[PDB]
Amino acid sequence: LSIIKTDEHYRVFYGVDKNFTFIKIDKEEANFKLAKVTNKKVMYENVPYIFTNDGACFKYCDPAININDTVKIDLETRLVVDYVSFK
Amino acid sequence: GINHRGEHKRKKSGGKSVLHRKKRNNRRGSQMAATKVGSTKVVEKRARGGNKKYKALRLNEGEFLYKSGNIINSSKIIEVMYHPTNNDYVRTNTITKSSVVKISSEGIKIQDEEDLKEMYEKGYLYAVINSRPGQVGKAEGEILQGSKLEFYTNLFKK
Amino acid sequence: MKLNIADPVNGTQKMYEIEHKAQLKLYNKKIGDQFNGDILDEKFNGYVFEITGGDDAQGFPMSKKYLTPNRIRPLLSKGDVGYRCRRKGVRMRKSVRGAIVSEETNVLAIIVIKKGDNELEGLTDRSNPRTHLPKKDKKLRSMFNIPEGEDIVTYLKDLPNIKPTGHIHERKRAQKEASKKAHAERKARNEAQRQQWLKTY
RNA sequence: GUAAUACUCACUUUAUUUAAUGUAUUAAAGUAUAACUGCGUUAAAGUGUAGCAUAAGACUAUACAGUAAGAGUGAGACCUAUCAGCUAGUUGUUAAGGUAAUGGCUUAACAAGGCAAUGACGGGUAACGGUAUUACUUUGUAAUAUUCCGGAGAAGGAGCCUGAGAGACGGCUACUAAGUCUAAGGAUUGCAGCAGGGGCGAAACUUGACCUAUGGAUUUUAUCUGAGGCAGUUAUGGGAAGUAA
Ligand SMILES: [Mg+2]
Ligand SMILES: [Mg+2]
Ligand SMILES: [Mg+2]
Ligand SMILES: [Mg+2]
Ligand SMILES: [Mg+2]
Ligand SMILES: [Mg+2]
Ligand SMILES: [Mg+2]
Ligand SMILES: [Mg+2]
Ligand SMILES: [Mg+2]
Ligand SMILES: [Mg+2]
Repeated sequence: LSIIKTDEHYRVFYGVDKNFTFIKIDKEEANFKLAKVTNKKVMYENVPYIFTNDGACFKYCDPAININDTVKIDLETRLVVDYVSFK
Repeated sequence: GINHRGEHKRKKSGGKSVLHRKKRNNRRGSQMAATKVGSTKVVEKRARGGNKKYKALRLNEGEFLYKSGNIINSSKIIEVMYHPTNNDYVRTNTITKSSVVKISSEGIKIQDEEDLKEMYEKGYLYAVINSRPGQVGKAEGEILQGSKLEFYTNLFKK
Repeated sequence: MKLNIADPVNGTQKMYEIEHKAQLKLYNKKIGDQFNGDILDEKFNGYVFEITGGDDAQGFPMSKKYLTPNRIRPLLSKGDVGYRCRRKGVRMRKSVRGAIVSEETNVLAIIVIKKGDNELEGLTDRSNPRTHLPKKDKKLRSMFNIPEGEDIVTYLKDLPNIKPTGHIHERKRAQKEASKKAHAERKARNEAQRQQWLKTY
């Protein structure tokens, strides 16, 4: 989340004692976003698809991305940019 | 009106049962719609959360499939020959699932087989329904060929 | 009974009173049947009249489709004669009157079909002017033949102001074409990705 | 009211439905009734006939997440032998109808199965189940209307419309028990919602002010809110203290 005024950006994940925290980050980290694949199948008219945790659908990605690997969402063009495999 | 609950029946041991709540709307039933033969007629239903159902009161010109040549063509419906559970439906002419009938062979183009040839001189052929008429709203089925014809014809009226 | 009459071509309605010996002539007549006005009075010669409604002595209205002389209590719903609804799908019982006319009818609603010999001084003489105009521009342009589509302006040039509705239906018709512009370019973008996606693989 | 079908815990639902939410795919001239104007009706409660009357409106389909709910399997739970045999849609097979869905859930045909001293079948309860929380303790007992989660009912019974979701009761229909208004033709009511009165008893409070704070009603900064706060009456209990040095 961010404010358009004052250029303040935060990433939301848990602290250490099971509580919500907000950590100020940089504008180079303010672009992208991380998520994790849960399911993948081919839809109508022979188009591949990859389903993430939040419910976004993505097509025509790299075939080296498997069911459990994580992705990197650009958040502005809504395109899969980078992935990290699971090992 | 008609419920499908299970709270009224006896136990496994045979003792009586007791109720504690009134009738719910979740388990709700309807009466039997017997599909006859005549001029065509379709009414609509309303089910839980939209999802419209179609019921057919009087049905005519059902669709059937030829198994050997693999084409589909329409025919008329004349008579019913056999019904499995209740044998009174044959005198009232009601069409349900898996009940064999007698159809016109006008538009059908048959191959030359030994068994179908003698009925093909007349107008009639045989078919068996495979769809739920009261809930889908239209009949579809297969044409009897081969040893499947040998099984049903022992059960005919004679 | 006192009769209520109205003029459809003039827009005037009035009430009148009958002698008792003409009241027995009107017995056993279904709502919706015409009759000649000679049997009612000498003043009403040459008049054609038709019954369309009436009330009871206790105020209960008469229905059209029940075909009985006496009172009935059916389960009315929305839109029938006798029940004005305030919720949705909520139907209840009331009390109405049947169609055929007997001695318990109190008033009668009578339409005028054909004018007789003599003119009525309050009913047939004066005309009452109309009050409202259509808002739709297509039937507004047919009555006033103006081609340049200045509906309020040429009416001001004709000069009771009328507000047309051509602006409202133009607004959603513009928004309906707004979707087709943005939707079509979406189909170009995925296809440029698709042909690019199959170049590597 | 219900001794378990309700509740708690561990599993299944490829056997199922979901308005408002998120990300995506697809498609795109003609036709009523109100408010208005004008004639009326009845003790009341409500209702009628006209002006070719006259407005806005109505005549895309699916996926996957996400919330919500339905349906199953197994195990646990008070007293009684002056309650020892019980069960006939009861147990099973085939087939069909119906439901959003599995299933004797209902109906034809056939067969004789199913449960019990490890307590079946009966009878009683001055019996809503767990839980936060109190006591007393050497492997644990007893209370738990009271905080919170879950289930059932709106005088007693039954039936149904609208709707994504009601067998709804500050929604409708009928019967039974109690009534109230009237010009005698008819019309009408459900305080186990907040105050308050009557009866019953040994036994339990103001016919009070208000959207300040926490929330709900499809964006809730000004609309509504007897939900919820703020004050008055009472030896219901627990604290920090007085009546001297
Ligand atoms: Mg009108
Ligand atoms: Mg039977
Ligand atoms: Mg308890
Ligand atoms: Mg009471
Ligand atoms: Mg309620
Ligand atoms: Mg209820
Ligand atoms: Mg009820
Ligand atoms: Mg009440
Ligand atoms: Mg009270
Ligand atoms: Mg007391």
